[PDB]
Amino acid sequence: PFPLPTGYFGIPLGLAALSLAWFHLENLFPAARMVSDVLGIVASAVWILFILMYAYKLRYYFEEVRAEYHSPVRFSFIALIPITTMLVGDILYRWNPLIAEVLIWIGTIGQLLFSTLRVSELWQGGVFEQKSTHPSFYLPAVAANFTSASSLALLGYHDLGYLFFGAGMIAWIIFEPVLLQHLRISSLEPQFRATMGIVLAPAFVCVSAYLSINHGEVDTLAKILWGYGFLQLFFLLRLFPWIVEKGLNIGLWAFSFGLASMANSATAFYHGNVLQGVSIFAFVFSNVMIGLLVLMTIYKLTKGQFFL
Amino acid sequence: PFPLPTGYFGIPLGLAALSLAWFHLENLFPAARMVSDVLGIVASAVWILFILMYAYKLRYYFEEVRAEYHSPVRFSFIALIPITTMLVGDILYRWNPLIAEVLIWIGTIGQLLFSTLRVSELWQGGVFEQKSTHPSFYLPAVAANFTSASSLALLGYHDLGYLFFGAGMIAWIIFEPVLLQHLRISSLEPQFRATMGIVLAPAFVCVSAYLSINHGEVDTLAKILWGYGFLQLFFLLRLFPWIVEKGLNIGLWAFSFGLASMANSATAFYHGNVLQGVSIFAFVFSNVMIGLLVLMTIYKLTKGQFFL
Amino acid sequence: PFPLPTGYFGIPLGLAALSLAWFHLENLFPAARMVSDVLGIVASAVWILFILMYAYKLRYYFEEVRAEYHSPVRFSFIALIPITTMLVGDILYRWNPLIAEVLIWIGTIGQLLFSTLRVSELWQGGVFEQKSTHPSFYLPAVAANFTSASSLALLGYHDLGYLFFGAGMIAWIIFEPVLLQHLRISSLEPQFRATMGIVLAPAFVCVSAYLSINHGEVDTLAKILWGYGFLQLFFLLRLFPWIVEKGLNIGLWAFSFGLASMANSATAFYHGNVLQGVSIFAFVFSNVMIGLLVLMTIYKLTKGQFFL
Ligand SMILES: CCCCCCCCO[C@@H]1O[C@H](CO)[C@@H](O)[C@H](O)[C@H]1O
Ligand SMILES: CCCCCCCCO[C@@H]1O[C@H](CO)[C@@H](O)[C@H](O)[C@H]1O
Ligand SMILES: CCCCCCCCO[C@@H]1O[C@H](CO)[C@@H](O)[C@H](O)[C@H]1O
Ligand SMILES: CCCCCCCCO[C@@H]1O[C@H](CO)[C@@H](O)[C@H](O)[C@H]1O
Ligand SMILES: CCCCCCCCO[C@@H]1O[C@H](CO)[C@@H](O)[C@H](O)[C@H]1O
Ligand SMILES: CCCCCCCCO[C@@H]1O[C@H](CO)[C@@H](O)[C@H](O)[C@H]1O
Ligand SMILES: CCCCCCCCO[C@@H]1O[C@H](CO)[C@@H](O)[C@H](O)[C@H]1O
Ligand SMILES: CCCCCCCCO[C@@H]1O[C@H](CO)[C@@H](O)[C@H](O)[C@H]1O
Ligand SMILES: CCCCCCCCO[C@@H]1O[C@H](CO)[C@@H](O)[C@H](O)[C@H]1O
Ligand SMILES: CCCCCCCCO[C@@H]1O[C@H](CO)[C@@H](O)[C@H](O)[C@H]1O
Ligand SMILES: CCCCCCCCO[C@@H]1O[C@H](CO)[C@@H](O)[C@H](O)[C@H]1O
Ligand SMILES: CCCCCCCCO[C@@H]1O[C@H](CO)[C@@H](O)[C@H](O)[C@H]1O
Ligand SMILES: CCCCCCCCO[C@@H]1O[C@H](CO)[C@@H](O)[C@H](O)[C@H]1O
Ligand SMILES: CCCCCCCCO[C@@H]1O[C@H](CO)[C@@H](O)[C@H](O)[C@H]1O
Ligand SMILES: CCCCCCCCO[C@@H]1O[C@H](CO)[C@@H](O)[C@H](O)[C@H]1O
Repeated sequence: PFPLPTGYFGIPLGLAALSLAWFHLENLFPAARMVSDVLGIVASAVWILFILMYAYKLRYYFEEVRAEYHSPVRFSFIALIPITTMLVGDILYRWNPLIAEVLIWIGTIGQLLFSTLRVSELWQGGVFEQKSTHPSFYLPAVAANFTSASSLALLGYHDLGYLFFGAGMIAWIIFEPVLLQHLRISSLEPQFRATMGIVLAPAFVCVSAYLSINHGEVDTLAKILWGYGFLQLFFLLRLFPWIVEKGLNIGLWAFSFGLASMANSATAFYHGNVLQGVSIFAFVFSNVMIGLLVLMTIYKLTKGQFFL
Repeated sequence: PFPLPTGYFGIPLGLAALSLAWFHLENLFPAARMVSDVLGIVASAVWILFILMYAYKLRYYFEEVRAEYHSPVRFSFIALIPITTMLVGDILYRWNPLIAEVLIWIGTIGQLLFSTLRVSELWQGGVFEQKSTHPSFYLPAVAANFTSASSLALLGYHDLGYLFFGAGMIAWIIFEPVLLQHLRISSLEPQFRATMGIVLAPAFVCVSAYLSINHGEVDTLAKILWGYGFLQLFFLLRLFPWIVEKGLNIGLWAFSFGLASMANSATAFYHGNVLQGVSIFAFVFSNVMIGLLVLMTIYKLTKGQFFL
Repeated sequence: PFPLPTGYFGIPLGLAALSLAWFHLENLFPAARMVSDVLGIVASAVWILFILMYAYKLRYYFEEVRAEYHSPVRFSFIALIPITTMLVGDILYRWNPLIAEVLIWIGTIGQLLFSTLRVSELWQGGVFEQKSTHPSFYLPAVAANFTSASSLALLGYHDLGYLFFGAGMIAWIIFEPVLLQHLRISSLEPQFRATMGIVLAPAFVCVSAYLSINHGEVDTLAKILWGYGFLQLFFLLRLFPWIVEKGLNIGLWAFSFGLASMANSATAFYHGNVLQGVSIFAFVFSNVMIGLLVLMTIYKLTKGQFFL
């Protein structure tokens, strides 16, 4: 027995998001559906396992959960649980809309309860410190709301989806200023540096959720978001040697949410005949990088250095 | 004699804004007009009294005014004066558009002169400190511009209204990042905590002003704003026991601007047949809470603990 | 011989931008074309000279360039080089679209390489300090992307232009919060104060680029941007005596980018019959102020206090 590190939920998260990206190509290229289904089954199976492991953690390692929850930094990774639950719901919708809808509402109520309890509590002061200003804060604050937005739109609740979308989008622009100033001043320690990959996520997760709610219309807002997303991509590419200066590690799955959302949004840009060449590049690049993450993970697994 | 605490202008402000919310229901439910007129007369009467008291303060307690004006924290409450003046103008428009227009321009020129003189002066450095980063800064920086926007639109100056709207909206997104980071790090002292209610205001005041200028069209922007507004509501509800930990007090009128603007925007969402159930909840909730503020205020009055 | 101070590129930048503003009036008032052509030739000639001087600096004063490049404050002025290159390209387009397109791509690739190398590197921490939070950061982070956006739109690449536009716009809203908080707390030393003029630029450069890409449609976004732009103008006017408290100097060309972009955007508001009176005021004001900058510069030149 061992307590599951909560950040491992980033693995089914990235795979699930990538399943959904391929799903959106089925009308252009039918074989995409099989790729999507395989990714989606693997993501769902991994999610089931990790949920069961986390249930074990809650039952037998509760003080570990309590400590992560109260931490002004580590609490954020708990948001991966409802986020992945919703994405698995979105996958399962293709086979069973009833079960999908249950997972989606569980994830939505869960994430909103979580942020309402913990994100707001930080405003009491004295616990969160300047050094707590980490990219992981995007998970409960931003990513969870975007995921609710897109999932609720899937279920047909577009106007409710826009409320969650707005919560996420404005929360993003309200947090990022202080994050980037912090990064400029304070060197993020190597042990946290893989989480720089989460910096890729906001614009791409945002535009993917937006396009899910607005019927795939590639409009001025969507183009604006893509532009900032690619700026951040270029910055993170330049920074990649620094990010991995102490070595390649499993934390690099942090990048997968943004990469998968880049792939998803690319399918919509392509459908809309906007920047098709860029879209092809983005889709291929993101799949190659996630493919590398999978290969590195299988490698770590086949040597027993996966989870503590 | 006593010098009027400037923050008391929040009382006619909240009542006036609530009058305007009910005014906007008259076409759906005719009895709303009487509720609106009663609220509007009470707000106007209280505003007259407080204006006269503040004129007395300027004449006989000028050094108190000077000190509040030069304070990098207390100056903000002075913006309540032109804000309330404009809202009373908006009320009076139903009876006398000429007098309304005079009040609206006085409030608009006044607030813009005030911010231009004092908000900009802060950029000289050395007076404002990190600890000065308070929710009250929204009043001169954000709320005053939104109120000009909506008031000018009432008078038919829609394009000028959009300029004030943009000034307010961008000023809001430019300030809030540093406010929330400050709240996270530094525990706001109990004596200032009721001003947390001002954190509710921006998104709702914003969308109410937007809907006033754009002919009540409930569009993507409006939905986005409502979503972030409700996020903040949920956060502030969770925080409410901490906000009042040292007891219930008259400062809780800080919440009334956001609550009244929630009510106002709800009437437009309802008219537009967008999220009608949420709109009903929002309208009823905000009225109940302001009703509680009024009851608590009458209580304080009937015991002589109103103004110093 | 002497090493050219890099900030002098602000002179052809302001003149070039002003040429483009007058160009956009030719369809309303034909004589505007001659004014535009004169400004454009002067800007281009000054740019050629300064480029040659900077090439000399790279060849014979390379360690000076290295030091400015690695500085977390001084690096930003290097972005003036590709920005001016693109604006000169935009001017030359009226005479030779081939040469214009070459300059535009050189400036675009150059600025994007520059930011990708240097703006991202700051996120490694430990070099940039709180005191490095200066208005000049807008140049590589914001202004360069807006200039690419408008230049690429000129060439017919509207969707690519929107990507650069979005990168600039979101980068602006992400930086400004921390800049204004810094200005509030820390008094910017007189030697840097003329750079306060760069604070005028973002909203106006933004709306000018937006109107260049969206076919001159003066819409809600454009009006919103103008409103915040004028707020900042009013603030900077009030601050002007403090800005120049140690005397008038050549650094005041910092204001010219925002002033010229105010003039440019005014032509589009006027064409669109939106706020025509404000547009006339803005156009005349900005030209008078740049005219004053030119007169003060000729004065300094005719006395040998231009460049070190
Ligand atoms: C899409 C986001 C995936 C995030 C995966 C990266 C984190 C996986 O591991 C996480 O790393 C941390 C830093 O050492 C710890 O603080 C966390 O509790 C942890 O589980
Ligand atoms: C995934 C869900 C994580 C839930 C962990 C909930 C932790 C709440 O734990 C809290 O710690 C408090 C001390 O501050 C005490 O009230 C109690 O120990 C408990 O309420
Ligand atoms: C992701 C699934 C939803 C998360 C449920 C977390 C429940 C948290 O538990 C709550 O924690 C509070 C502190 O913030 C404690 O003080 C409360 O007493 C407790 O009810
Ligand atoms: C960071 C926020 C950027 C917001 C951009 C909103 C741009 C809206 O601009 C509008 O976009 C709509 C769809 O493209 C249409 O009205 C028009 O094409 C355009 O007027
Ligand atoms: C990111 C979205 C990826 C979409 C993959 C598209 C790859 C197809 O490639 C394209 O096929 C077209 C017709 O089908 C050909 O006309 C084009 O020349 C070719 O580039
Ligand atoms: C809508 C905003 C209404 C604000 C009302 C709350 C403030 C009323 O009182 C205010 O409280 C302060 C804090 O103790 C003082 O600093 C102020 O000058 C004061 O008048
Ligand atoms: C509601 C209006 C409030 C107006 C108060 C104006 C206060 C200006 O007071 C200023 O204090 C300065 C010291 O800094 C001195 O110039 C003078 O005392 C005065 O100009
Ligand atoms: C709400 C009504 C409008 C407010 C008018 C306030 C007038 C402020 O008064 C001004 O204060 C300046 C400092 O910022 C002083 O230095 C000036 O000398 C003085 O004219
Ligand atoms: C924080 C800023 C959010 C800006 C959101 C702008 C969204 C505009 O998006 C557009 O909205 C318009 C009205 O809904 C219409 O063009 C379309 O429905 C949509 O394209
Ligand atoms: C926030 C705005 C509040 C609007 C109050 C509406 C309350 C009316 O209630 C509604 O009446 C409808 C017809 O009039 C009925 O058909 C609906 O079932 C009922 O909910
Ligand atoms: C539109 C922007 C024009 C900027 C021109 C102003 C700067 C010109 O000079 C600049 O001033 C600085 C401050 O002393 C130095 O740090 C720079 O390297 C310098 O060249
Ligand atoms: C306008 C273009 C400015 C280019 C200046 C490039 C400066 C790169 O200079 C770098 O300094 C490093 C020390 O940190 C060493 O690698 C080398 O000296 C060099 O690579
Ligand atoms: C404006 C014209 C484009 C600018 C080109 C600048 C080239 C910078 O030069 C680069 O600087 C890096 C540091 O950030 C060095 O470490 C690299 O080795 C070097 O290639
Ligand atoms: C800081 C960001 C402000 C974004 C404002 C977006 C406002 C879009 O609002 C929309 O604007 C479009 C053009 O005016 C049209 O759809 C409509 O007129 C309006 O619905
Ligand atoms: C900022 C853009 C400046 C545009 C300059 C316009 C100046 C023209 O001035 C205008 O001429 C009109 C007809 O041509 C007359 O009908 C108007 O009364 C007059 O104001």
